[PDB]
Amino acid sequence: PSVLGQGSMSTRIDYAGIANSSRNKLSKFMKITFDGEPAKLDLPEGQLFFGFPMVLPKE
Amino acid sequence: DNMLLVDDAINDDNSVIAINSNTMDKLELFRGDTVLVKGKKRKDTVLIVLIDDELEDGACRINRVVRNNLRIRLGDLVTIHPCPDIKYATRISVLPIADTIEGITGNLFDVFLKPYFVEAYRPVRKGDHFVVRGGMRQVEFKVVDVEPEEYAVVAQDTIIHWEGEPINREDEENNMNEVGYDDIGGCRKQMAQIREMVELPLRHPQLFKAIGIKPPRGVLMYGPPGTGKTLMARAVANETGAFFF
Amino acid sequence: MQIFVKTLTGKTITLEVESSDTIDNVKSKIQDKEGIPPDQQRLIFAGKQLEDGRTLSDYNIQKESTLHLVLRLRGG
Amino acid sequence: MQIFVKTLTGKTITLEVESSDTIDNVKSKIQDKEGIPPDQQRLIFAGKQLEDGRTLSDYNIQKESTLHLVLRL
Amino acid sequence: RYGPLRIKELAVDEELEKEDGLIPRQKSKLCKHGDRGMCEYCSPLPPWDKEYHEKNKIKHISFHSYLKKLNENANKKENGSSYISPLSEPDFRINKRCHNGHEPWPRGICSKCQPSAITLQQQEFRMVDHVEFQKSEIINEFIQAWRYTGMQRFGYMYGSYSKYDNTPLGIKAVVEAIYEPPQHDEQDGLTMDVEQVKNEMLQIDRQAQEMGLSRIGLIFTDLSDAGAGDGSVFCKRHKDSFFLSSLEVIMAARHQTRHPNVSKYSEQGFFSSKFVTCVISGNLEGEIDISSYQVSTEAEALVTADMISGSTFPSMAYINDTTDERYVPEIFYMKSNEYGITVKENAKPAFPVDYLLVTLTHGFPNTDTETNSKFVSSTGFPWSNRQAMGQSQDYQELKKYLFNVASSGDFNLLHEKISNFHLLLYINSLQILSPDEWKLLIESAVKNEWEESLLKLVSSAGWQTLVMILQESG
Ligand SMILES: Nc1ncnc2c1ncn2[C@@H]1O[C@H](COP(=O)(O)OP(=O)(O)O)[C@@H](O)[C@H]1O
Ligand SMILES: [Zn+2]
Ligand SMILES: [Zn+2]
Repeated sequence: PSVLGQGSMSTRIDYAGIANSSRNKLSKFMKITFDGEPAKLDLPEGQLFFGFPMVLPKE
Repeated sequence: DNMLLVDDAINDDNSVIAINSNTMDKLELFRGDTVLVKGKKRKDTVLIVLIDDELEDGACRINRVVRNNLRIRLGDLVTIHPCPDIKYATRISVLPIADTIEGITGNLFDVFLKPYFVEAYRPVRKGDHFVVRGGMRQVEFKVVDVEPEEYAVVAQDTIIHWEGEPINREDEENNMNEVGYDDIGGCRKQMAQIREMVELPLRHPQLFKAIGIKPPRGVLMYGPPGTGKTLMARAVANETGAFFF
Repeated sequence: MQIFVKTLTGKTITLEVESSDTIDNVKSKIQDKEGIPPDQQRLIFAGKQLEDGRTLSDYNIQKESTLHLVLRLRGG
Repeated sequence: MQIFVKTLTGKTITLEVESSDTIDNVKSKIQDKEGIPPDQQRLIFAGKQLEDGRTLSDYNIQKESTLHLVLRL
Repeated sequence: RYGPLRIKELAVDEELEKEDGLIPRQKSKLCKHGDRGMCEYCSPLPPWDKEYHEKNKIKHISFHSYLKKLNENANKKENGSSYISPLSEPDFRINKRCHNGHEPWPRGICSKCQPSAITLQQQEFRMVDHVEFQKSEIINEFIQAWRYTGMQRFGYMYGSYSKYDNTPLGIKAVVEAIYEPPQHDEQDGLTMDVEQVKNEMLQIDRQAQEMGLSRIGLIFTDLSDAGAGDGSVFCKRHKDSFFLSSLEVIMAARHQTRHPNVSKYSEQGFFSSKFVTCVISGNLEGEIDISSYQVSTEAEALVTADMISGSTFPSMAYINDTTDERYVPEIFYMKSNEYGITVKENAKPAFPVDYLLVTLTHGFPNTDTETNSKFVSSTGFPWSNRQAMGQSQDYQELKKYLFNVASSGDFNLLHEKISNFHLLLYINSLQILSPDEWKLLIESAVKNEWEESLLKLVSSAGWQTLVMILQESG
């Protein structure tokens, strides 16, 4: 389904946008994955985010 | 003036002190008045004043228990001050002495203390000793905790918590801290040095404020081991009554 | 006589009327101060369906008395 | 006129509607404003689910009052 | 204070402090001595013995036993000190008033009021050990909310603490009922205004305290159904991935700091709130098993001075920067490498949060032992804030629920239909009843030996008026 990274509260806050900006994080004048570094994802008190792309076990 | 002479009271009550009429007039005291009596080692207690003309002027009568609590002997001097702001003890938590309760059957509190404090209004302070003579036995106790602190009057409605384990007697004796200058001899010079270097900065700070100097802080005692350095330091600290650490 | 009346929501008001006076008078007072037709006003106390055709005497209600108000339509 | 309505999301909305129009008009106002059809919405006040056949006067809804909204297809 | 501080805390802490927890041991085959006298192997085992725990599969040391360890380690009796308080909570806020000669922090700082480096290390004492649910219905209905709607949920849980024999000097939090605040739940998350939620929870907490309960944690569901025909959910939370993302840890730390545990052995008198947080995600299989966690004391004191924020990587928490009114020193998280050597790695960019957690063990009471449930309920009157679903508390619901039994009798049936949490809260909100009338209502509903109290309730005028209005209402 869409709840694997692209749903509600993942489009209100550009989580994919945050990840991509962290990737190309330079002045300089889509896919979401865990190949890189974290970028500060700050939300106000009283908001919980469960929309992180799942990872599943070792299988 | 208020340096009442110590004497052995005829009565055994733990909250009664008999004074001469002349002294009563001098200090404006009266019979039944609760006053704060201070003896030696800064020990303090609250006693009910009773007029008694047999005593010579300037002399007061206190019992053995009060003298032991104040750590003073017969013929000493005790300072008496008004104690008008003493409230009634909301709750007094007290436990007996183990040795004094050996062989006692039934509820100790009802047998001994229940008639002692009811309709008595005896002022009690923490750390004091009171003895009750019930039937054929005499039992000493300790004022472990008093609410309000540090002392208060045990009224009829005051709740007395006697629940708890017995208190061993050996603790008071074999742990004989609060040792005064009377336990140290032959080192008067060094004792005087330590006194003048410790007490005055603490007991009378205003002296150095008036003169306008910063009193010295550190002090280093040294000498052969076993000469009582620790004893001297403990004695000075206890005499000063400061927060020894 | 001083009395308390609480509506369905919880709003509380204080009214005055004679005990022997018919409760119809108090119902009319409440109506005129809130425009509530007499039928639309139902007064309850101790589970009793109070009605205009009586007074506070028969209900053993005196000063400092609290009653509840409800609309007979379908509930609150 | 001035009314308050507790929404489903858990917030309160202040709506302006005269007390001389059917509650169906209020339902139309809310549903148009937020887009949730009134065919399923139900109103609640004093534990009295307001039947659509009656207006505000019948309940004598006082000004700056408050109601609740619930959903049931 | 010349001795132990004077302050009153829960009864559980008092009774625990009374005991000693010494674990007796018998003559080992390695002893060489007579019957009396004990050498090194026959001595009683202290309650905090690390070997005993790890040998019994217990991961943390039951905080009270930690207090016993700290008291034994120091504080010699009758001499040697004047009772330096053993416990003290961490505090990382820079002292704005130090003044060796320097000015306040914004324009001056000496080496005495400079927050030294912070060394994160996994905690060893868990304040609350076993979270226990009186009846499975409590969480079954909570999950049923998501089942019907599909969106996530979140709710505080009320209950009380008690002893727990299975762990040396251990504690269990027994949860009696769950209360749901007004939240704007969604598919991937939820949102709830903090101010309004706390305003409502203040009065809900007052009423619960009147009932004898207390707020002892928050439980939320992280559930997403799989494509399987029957009920199966993906296991997103396990050793491979994160257990609790950074945001959840932050929220748990805030809540813990806002419910301090009053204790007698600290300078401030409080330490390491007892506030368990539980999460539902599903084990490796399709089950919906729950879990429990509790953020360590440092994270509790690390987030009061900001210094942490969520990160796009679920298992790592981002670190903020220095600025006026907020000084953040270097953070080292100390692990142990496979060769049994402690290693300090500087983590300014981001560090895992598994060093900011301690795990608990959920469970349910034995289904054939004594039942001391306060509430025989959780299947009936709709719960509070389920407006989104068809659930809606109102007069007609009460008429349909508790009118036939009320109008006839069946005092057993009336009692079993009157000891429901949400029903009591709703009728209290009705305000139809007087203060002492509601007090006797709760004493009849949430207590044993309830005959005369229920009889008094029914005999009262308030109940008569309530049933009358219920009858009047459709
Ligand atoms: N007036 C005194 N002068 C010296 N020693 C004394 C005196 N009175 C008692 N003592 C004894 O001398 C010893 C003093 O011990 P001390 O040297 O102070 O110990 P520490 O090694 O800790 O300094 C104790 O046994 C004490 O009882
Ligand atoms: Zn041995
Ligand atoms: Zn400084």
